Amino acid sequence: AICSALPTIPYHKLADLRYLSRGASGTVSSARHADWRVQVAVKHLRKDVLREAEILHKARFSYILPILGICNEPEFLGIVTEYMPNGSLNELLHRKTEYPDVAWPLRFRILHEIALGVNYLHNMTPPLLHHDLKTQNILLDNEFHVKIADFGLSKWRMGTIIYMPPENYEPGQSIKHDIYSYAVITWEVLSRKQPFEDVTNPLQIMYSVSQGHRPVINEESLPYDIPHRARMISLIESGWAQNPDERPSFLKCLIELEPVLRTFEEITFLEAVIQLK
Amino acid sequence: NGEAICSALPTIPYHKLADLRYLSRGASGTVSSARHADWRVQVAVKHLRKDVLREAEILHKARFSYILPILGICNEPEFLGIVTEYMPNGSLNELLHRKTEYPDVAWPLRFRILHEIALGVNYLHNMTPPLLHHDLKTQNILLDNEFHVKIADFGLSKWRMSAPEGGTIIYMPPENYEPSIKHDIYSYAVITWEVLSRKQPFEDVTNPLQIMYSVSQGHRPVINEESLPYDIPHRARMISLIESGWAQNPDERPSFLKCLIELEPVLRTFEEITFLEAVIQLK
Ligand SMILES: Cc1ccc(O)cc1Nc1ccnc2ccc(S(C)(=O)=O)cc12
Ligand SMILES: Cc1ccc(O)cc1Nc1ccnc2ccc(S(C)(=O)=O)cc12
Repeated sequence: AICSALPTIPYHKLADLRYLSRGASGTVSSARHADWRVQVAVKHLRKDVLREAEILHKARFSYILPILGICNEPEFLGIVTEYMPNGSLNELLHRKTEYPDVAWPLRFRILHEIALGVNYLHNMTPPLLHHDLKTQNILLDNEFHVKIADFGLSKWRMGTIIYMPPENYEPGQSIKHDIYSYAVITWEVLSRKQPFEDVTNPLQIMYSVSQGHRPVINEESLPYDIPHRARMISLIESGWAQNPDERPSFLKCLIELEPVLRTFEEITFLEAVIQLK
Repeated sequence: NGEAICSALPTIPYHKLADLRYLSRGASGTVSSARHADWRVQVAVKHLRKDVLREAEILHKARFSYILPILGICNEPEFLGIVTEYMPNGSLNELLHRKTEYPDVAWPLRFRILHEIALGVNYLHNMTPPLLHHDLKTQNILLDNEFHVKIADFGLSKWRMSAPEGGTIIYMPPENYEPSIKHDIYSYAVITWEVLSRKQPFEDVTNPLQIMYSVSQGHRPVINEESLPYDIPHRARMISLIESGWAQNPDERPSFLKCLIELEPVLRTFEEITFLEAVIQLK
């Protein structure tokens, strides 16, 4: 019955508070800890801030954003985590002048790590379903390893709608949500395009998706030089299938990815990363 | 501890560990690599009780960026073990002395390693109550896939709240030889000397008891040109740090916090790209 408690952090211990972004679930700032001498990130606004913190603390694993502690004062309320210096997967894929080249090995490693993380969540007792996966929520650490974030909408099994399966928003309203999101993410990673960019109104997307339309798969979106192209397209297509029952579990998904990741020499990952610097 | 939020360490059935491969055998037990059948990640497992379980409780409570991360325990009539993330690059000890396999070990990496160990030990000392490692050595500093530091082996560690404490002779302060908050810093100093020189401390002496005598008198590892070449970045501020940390007097030894404060500017003199370059050089 081994237990660990989340440390409590005094606000006066957070020096150099600098703004990073404003979001639906609060504001994120970077800082340094006065005693530990490390950079941290702080997300400040209540029941919600307390909830995400408990989830990160219970869901700790190699591919989940690691929580360092909580700031629980009458004057200030925040979640403290390690700092992710390389932003989000969304920025890596779409800031093409800042990152003209993103080598395949790193793209596949990112996909593998996201699957590993969600798999772990689904394998907790009770299972945790993220339900808000998107490229903006996949953070990248100092070495470009994945840390899944934003547990605000996650549910214990007991904005943008491009990553949401049709059954969630059909009129008169799931354990197959995360895999749907993963399929859209995979498509996005392998093409560096925004899904449905050509569609100005989100309701037209929602309507198209409910009718079975999905991001386009052809040579312009997914070029023929993509390593293991057939295997990935096939994984993407089953992942976003109309019928949730036909979507694979993350175990199946990982068993498919494994042989692909074995083809890359370990040094090519390091070379892909230094090319970004 | 705040709000009373708690996290439990998962139990892992032994049969969920596939592909067991022997890695090593030491004092505290046998260490093997494996892959978790459900989680699909490589893991390391240390097997042979209240001792094994004690390390698991410490690792689980002392979770931090530079502390070996624990994933769960095996608690079965058949088997008892500690399951952690696997460290693909072994120990700092192997990096420093396996000169054929690692012909060159760039300075920025060395300094990053020194900084991370200090950050790790500093965090431990700042816990409430504080934790003291008592067995810091190069064999207990593990290196991950990108050569970042994970401090391991909390077997001889103690919370701060009569025979001498345990440890490895060469990294042990002299006042702990017979029947203290300044044990770790002494070990750190010997570690620092070892990192900058790539030499065995007290290499000349074949008899470990002679070492204990010498150290008691006042000798320390050799600080000259032969051991610490002149081309060492900040050789002076470093040699200063080594000597104050391994003082004969426990009270003339600095806290980890003060060491950090000195090391930060030194680390800021290295460009980010030089760390990645050092790592690619090792592969
Ligand atoms: C703090 C926090 C808590 C909980 C949670 O779900 C997310 C965060 N956010 C972050 C955590 C660590 N590093 C980050 C780095 C950058 C950004 S960004 C994209 O610029 O907003 C956010 C970060
Ligand atoms: C499992 C464990 C538990 C508790 C603890 O204090 C240490 C370990 N060991 C290890 C953990 C993760 N990676 C390792 C990689 C290599 C080795 S070695 C040097 O070959 O013995 C040991 C490792």
